[PDB]
Amino acid sequence: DIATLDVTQHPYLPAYSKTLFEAKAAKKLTFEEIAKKIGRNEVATAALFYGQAKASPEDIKNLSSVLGIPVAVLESQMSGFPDRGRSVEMPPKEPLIYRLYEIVQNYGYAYKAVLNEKFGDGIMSAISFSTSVDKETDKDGNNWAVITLRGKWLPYSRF
Amino acid sequence: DIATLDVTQHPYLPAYSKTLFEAKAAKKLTFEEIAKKIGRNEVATAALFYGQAKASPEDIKNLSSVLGIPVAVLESQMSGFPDRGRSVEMPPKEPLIYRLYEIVQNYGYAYKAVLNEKFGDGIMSAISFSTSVDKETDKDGNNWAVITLRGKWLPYSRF
Amino acid sequence: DIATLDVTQHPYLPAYSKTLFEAKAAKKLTFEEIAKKIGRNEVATAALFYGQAKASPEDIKNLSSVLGIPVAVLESQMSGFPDRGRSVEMPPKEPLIYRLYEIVQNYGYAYKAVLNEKFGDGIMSAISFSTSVDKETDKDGNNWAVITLRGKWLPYSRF
Amino acid sequence: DIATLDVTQHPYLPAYSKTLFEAKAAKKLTFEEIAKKIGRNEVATAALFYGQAKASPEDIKNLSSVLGIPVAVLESQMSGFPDRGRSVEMPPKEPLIYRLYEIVQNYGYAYKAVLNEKFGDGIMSAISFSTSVDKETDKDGNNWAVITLRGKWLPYSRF
Amino acid sequence: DIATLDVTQHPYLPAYSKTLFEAKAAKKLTFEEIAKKIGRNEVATAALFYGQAKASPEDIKNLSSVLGIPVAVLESQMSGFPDRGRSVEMPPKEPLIYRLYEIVQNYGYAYKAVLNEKFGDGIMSAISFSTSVDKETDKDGNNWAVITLRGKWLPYSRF
Amino acid sequence: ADIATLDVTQHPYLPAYSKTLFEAKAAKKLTFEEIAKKIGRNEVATAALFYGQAKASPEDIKNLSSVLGIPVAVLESQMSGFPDRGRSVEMPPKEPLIYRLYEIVQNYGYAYKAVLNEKFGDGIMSAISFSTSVDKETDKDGNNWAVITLRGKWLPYSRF
Amino acid sequence: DIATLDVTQHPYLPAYSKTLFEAKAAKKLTFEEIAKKIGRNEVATAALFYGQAKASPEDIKNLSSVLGIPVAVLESQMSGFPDRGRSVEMPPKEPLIYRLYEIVQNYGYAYKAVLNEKFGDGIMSAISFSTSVDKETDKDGNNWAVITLRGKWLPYSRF
Amino acid sequence: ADIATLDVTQHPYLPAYSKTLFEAKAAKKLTFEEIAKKIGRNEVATAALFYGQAKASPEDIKNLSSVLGIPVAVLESQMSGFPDRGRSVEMPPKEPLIYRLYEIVQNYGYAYKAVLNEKFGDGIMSAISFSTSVDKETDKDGNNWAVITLRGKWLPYSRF
Amino acid sequence: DIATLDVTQHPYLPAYSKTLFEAKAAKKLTFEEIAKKIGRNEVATAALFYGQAKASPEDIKNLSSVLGIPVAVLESQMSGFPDRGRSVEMPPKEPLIYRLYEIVQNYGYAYKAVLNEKFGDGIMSAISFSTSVDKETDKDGNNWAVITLRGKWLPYSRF
Amino acid sequence: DIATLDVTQHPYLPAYSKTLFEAKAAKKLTFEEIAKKIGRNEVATAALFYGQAKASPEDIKNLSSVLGIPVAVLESQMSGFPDRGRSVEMPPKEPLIYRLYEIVQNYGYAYKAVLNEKFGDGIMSAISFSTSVDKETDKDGNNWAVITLRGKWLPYSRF
Repeated sequence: DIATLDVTQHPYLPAYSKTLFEAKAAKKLTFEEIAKKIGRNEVATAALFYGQAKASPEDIKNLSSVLGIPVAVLESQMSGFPDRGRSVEMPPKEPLIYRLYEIVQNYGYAYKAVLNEKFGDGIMSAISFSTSVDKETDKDGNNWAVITLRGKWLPYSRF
Repeated sequence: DIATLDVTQHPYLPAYSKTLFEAKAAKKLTFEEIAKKIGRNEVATAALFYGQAKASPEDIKNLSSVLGIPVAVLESQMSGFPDRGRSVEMPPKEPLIYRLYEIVQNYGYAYKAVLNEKFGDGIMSAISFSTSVDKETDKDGNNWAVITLRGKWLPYSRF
Repeated sequence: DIATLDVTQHPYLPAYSKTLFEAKAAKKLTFEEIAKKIGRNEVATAALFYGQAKASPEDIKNLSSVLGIPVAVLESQMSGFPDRGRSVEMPPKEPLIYRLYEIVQNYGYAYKAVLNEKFGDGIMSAISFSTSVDKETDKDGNNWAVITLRGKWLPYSRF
Repeated sequence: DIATLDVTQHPYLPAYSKTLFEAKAAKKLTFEEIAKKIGRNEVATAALFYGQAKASPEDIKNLSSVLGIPVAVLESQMSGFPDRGRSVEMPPKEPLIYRLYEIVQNYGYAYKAVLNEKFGDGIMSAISFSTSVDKETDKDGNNWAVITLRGKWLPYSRF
Repeated sequence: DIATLDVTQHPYLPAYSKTLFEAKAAKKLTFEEIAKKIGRNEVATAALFYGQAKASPEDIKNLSSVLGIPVAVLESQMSGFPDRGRSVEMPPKEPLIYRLYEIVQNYGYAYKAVLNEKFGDGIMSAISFSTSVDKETDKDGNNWAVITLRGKWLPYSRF
Repeated sequence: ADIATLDVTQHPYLPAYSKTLFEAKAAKKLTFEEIAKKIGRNEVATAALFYGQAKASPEDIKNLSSVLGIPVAVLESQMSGFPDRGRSVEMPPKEPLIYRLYEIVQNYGYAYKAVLNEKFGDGIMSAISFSTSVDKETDKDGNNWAVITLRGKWLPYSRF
Repeated sequence: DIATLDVTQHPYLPAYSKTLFEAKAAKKLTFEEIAKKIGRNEVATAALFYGQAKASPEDIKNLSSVLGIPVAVLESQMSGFPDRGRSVEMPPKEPLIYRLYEIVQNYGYAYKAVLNEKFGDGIMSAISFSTSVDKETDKDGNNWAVITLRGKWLPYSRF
Repeated sequence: ADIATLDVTQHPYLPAYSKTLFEAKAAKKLTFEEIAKKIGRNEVATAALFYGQAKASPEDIKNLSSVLGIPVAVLESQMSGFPDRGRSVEMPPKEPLIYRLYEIVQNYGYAYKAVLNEKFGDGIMSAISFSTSVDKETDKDGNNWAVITLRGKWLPYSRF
Repeated sequence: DIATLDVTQHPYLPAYSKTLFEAKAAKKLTFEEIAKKIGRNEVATAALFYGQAKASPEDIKNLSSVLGIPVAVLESQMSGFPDRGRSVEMPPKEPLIYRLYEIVQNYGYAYKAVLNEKFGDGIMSAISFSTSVDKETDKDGNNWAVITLRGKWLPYSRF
Repeated sequence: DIATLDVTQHPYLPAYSKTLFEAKAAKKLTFEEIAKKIGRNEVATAALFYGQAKASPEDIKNLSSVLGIPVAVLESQMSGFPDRGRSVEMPPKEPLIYRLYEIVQNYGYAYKAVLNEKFGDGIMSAISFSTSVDKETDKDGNNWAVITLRGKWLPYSRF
């Protein structure tokens, strides 16, 4: 049971999102398999499919191969640079993504306070950054999602 | 350099937020020490101070002792249940917090797709949930903040 | 008189909402009947028609046969995972749905207080959850609608 | 462990909300107890404390005696007619109340379709209406909250 | 000079609004004439054309006859239940409609206060309701529009 | 017995005189019917004035002082100047009764426009050169209905 | 350099806007020449092109003649009544238009106070109204744009 | 005799000096016409200043002190610095008179742009290098009309 | 690696935006080369491509020639006056642009104070205005982007 | 003529903004002077007064001295970390600040294009960043405001 895309309900994504997701659906591939094939993490590979990351030339050749899309089709639809941020309309209505938003809402200042006392005045980068999703089962049989955010600490300049 | 609160700029927190923070600032206490005193994680303790968590009866006694605030004051001001979600006006303006929001915006559907392929149709709980902040220094000497989200997977029911 | 869908006035539903509802109108089926044939409740069945639930493999088969739609059409249209939340533009403008919104608005803190006193600090899940609609005619011949919401109580973690 | 109010974080409730809850907190009363004394349902009683219902003359004498508030103070503050709808800032930020909102959002059209097929063109009233909260414990020791909405069906007129 | 519709500028109406309005234009009919033929009031009839009312089986027949649209086209386009509320983007931009909104704004609490003193705690229904438009010409020769709203008084239940 | 009141803790951004007028209304247990009869303005208009949405004439000020027991100099100062209408209802209206009127506008707006366009041409019904009232109707069955009448001057668009 | 319209960038204008503007572009006509031909001011004439005015039967004939569009085609597209207010998305993003909005913002209460002192309690009509644009060139040869607003004074009724 | 006044209970986020000026304006029964003539600015401009929407020159401060009877030292400390324009009107305007001006921008905006574009080219009419006035005409049928004139400097977009 | 446009994700640009970018993409041209060819600044050139500047008759000729587009296509698509301001939905969601908005957010009043103290009461024009982007490489080999805003000082008039 | 603050019109600044600005007005200090005393630029120094920067310990001693405020008052009011982003309500209403917002709107995608072609996929940092304001005079005697943004280029990571 694999993630698919229906652009009837999901506007403003790049044309290649449809192209990639349609080939993904035809071949019944998971993002884990595609990720492995392109040498990028699962989340980043899915982010790429939603228009939220940039395909290197190697990614383009690797996707063409595993998805069965001719390279020239990807080179022309996946050219230039990502125009990030249109995939999620805020505030999020999708329940799973809403919970992530809720976490920011209820822990924002808590995270800021802790980060500030650990690092000082600055931010955790969302650019010089990686993230991953893991699945875990505990001893009682409960399942847990573990999302890790790892971003570079950037102090505010002094000028 | 410790985290503090000025309610002139930060409205709609509980009255206890000012009472707790004023006392944190006057004792020059870090959230690390307060968290260790109360047996709760740093983020959670910070969250409590911003009105975003509930103090147990033991938390009240322990906060009273380390902050030098009489127990009867905390009991009255920290009674009832938290009314979460007013501390961050959306979209966030504060840069640090904004970066976390941007993460949800740019990765939301990537996260969903990966989580759906690993767990099926459902959510990661923001309720049955924990989070932590850690610091990593890499071999190159640069600092990284690592924020971990860990929430129970809930499938949608069939009914 | 049965419920139908006109996508001219109702955007951002999946393509399959159109496919399903046109077959429903063509056969003159009610949701009560469709529901008995898939093994899901009336409300859930209608939520699935509006893109707000996921069809199991058996749902797709049983829908295929009650609606007269080729199994392969529903398998490509109803693949992957729902992207819930787009079917109602908030605040709701349709009067009936608006009343449910108004109830949230006028009772939401009341519910919270009562739930908090009965269960503690937590939520009633909307994921591990079910709902029904029933009709009652009272002693005096007046009709009432009865919506039941049944959600799992989730306490906040201590961490 | 009872519900309390801190108007610092919860603006635009009537003055009597503060008077009622301060007495409630001082006497350590539950809404269950207060409701029993005034002969009203628990939810309706809590609604009344948030300025979302009107107290009859008997409700005022009874609230006055159970809460130990001089009856003439309540008479001056609880006069007139409620000005409902200000207690919940939309969309709701408090997580418990948000889930009720998300329900409306994900089930709105579903409820409308089922209700239309059972009653015709009209609404479930939110005025000629009652509601309740019950606790169920299923055979596996898991708690569920059950919220019942019961509103009069009103058909649209023909004119 | 009769009312027309151009969907180029008015989105989110049902497909049927175009069909009715095109036939209305083809036969140069006024809403007065159509209303008389279907036995409904002018305002109701116009609302119907904008997707804001339900056509009874008799209305569908009479509409077909007076507009020259085959009864089968109308039955298929006008099936199901109205999804009211999308015709006017709020706040209204069309000046005539804006003035109605300015009245609600400037008189809303006035109407409530006077309604409340006359009827008690409740609402005037917009469901169990009728409305008309009349033209008065005074003795100085000035024309006045008179809009009447007639709604059933509904008191809040005691529960 | 049961009269309209104002609690400014829940209702911000009204003129200071709204509080003053409404507190004297409450003390004296007056209805808007009675106050209207004293000042010579209709019930709805009177209530509107109290919510900051109308301008008291010099006679209004004297008559409100009299009927309300407020010294004239106090109304004179508090009710000087010109109303700044539009702040009493935060849009969209949250109060159910008021929301119902907004719902009417929402669901009948274009129907009204179409009917008024066919009877009067291109223009508007004025909300300025305008009156309104509330009546009660009890039908044969004993059911109670509220009847709100909107009476506004027809203004055609100019031609230039 | 004449004004033209590109509907790719400017949605929700009536279909006739395109029709008129395409002819305007084809014949290289200014709004001055068209205005002169129809016997209306330039601003009015442009307003009409943007769907914000109603053409009389003579306007239709004159437009037809000057633009080379058959009378019947224009009549079929320009009948009924204007549905004003959709051409400018608020707040305006186009800089020229934004400056007029800023004028309203920074002079609104000023204008109201001066109008109130001159005329009393009321409004300047935007309906019984006309407007023009003129060009002045001063001593140093700078151009100034003069916009004149002339609207009927309407006092609030006493009722 | 019926003069504009201000009640800050209902009108937030104006500078402290708005209340100072308007309270003195009310105490002396001054019109903006009279204040404006005393300070040598336009009536509109003078009202805009009272709403915190303009800057008083040092001469303005002296002349306001004198005509309003407020000590010069008070006005200097309150009226110091630079205006922070644009807080006086919550958008969209709910005040009806102000709303009509907003509806004019809405309904005429692209018309004004087209006509301006054809007369002047690619550019704006400034709202900074700008003046405005209010005048009253009375037509042959005794109807009154408000005439608002906006006069702004044309600025072409640069070529770079 | 050049900037391209995909209108699937970027609505409400003029028709010519697509025409110009498609040609830029097919010839693999940078904005620096196009800018050099038409004698305009790089930033100004890219702004023209997104519909935010006016092409002179020479620009239309030079663009047509360097891009390999029929001059008559550009003459007609690039007619009229720009309707600036639709290319960025506010608040910006694209991270790079968002940083510019955050700068305005965090330094706006600081800029205002410093500009006021150096020039008096007025604005920096965004109309008599130029801007540029430059790359700086420091001693440690870190790259910096330097954006210069150069606008005419316009004092407020005295009237 | 120096910049001052009136908190009556400017809410949500830290308490220290009032304290610093009032001292500034009492001493008739310009930001240029205060900046030179603390060893930061004018813009940074003004940002500090509006709550948008953090004072170092030397800044506090220097501010105290040039402004005449007891070091101890500044130490308690200026403790902790800035909570940036509240000083400007978006979109900006103040005309000067609005023009900067209008530049972001009209040049946002242009900057992004040119930045992308010069640096690749990334952002200009607003954290690792400085900015200045300069006054310039041209050949003709015209005054120009020059705002420089200098931010660190951050590429998106590959993960």
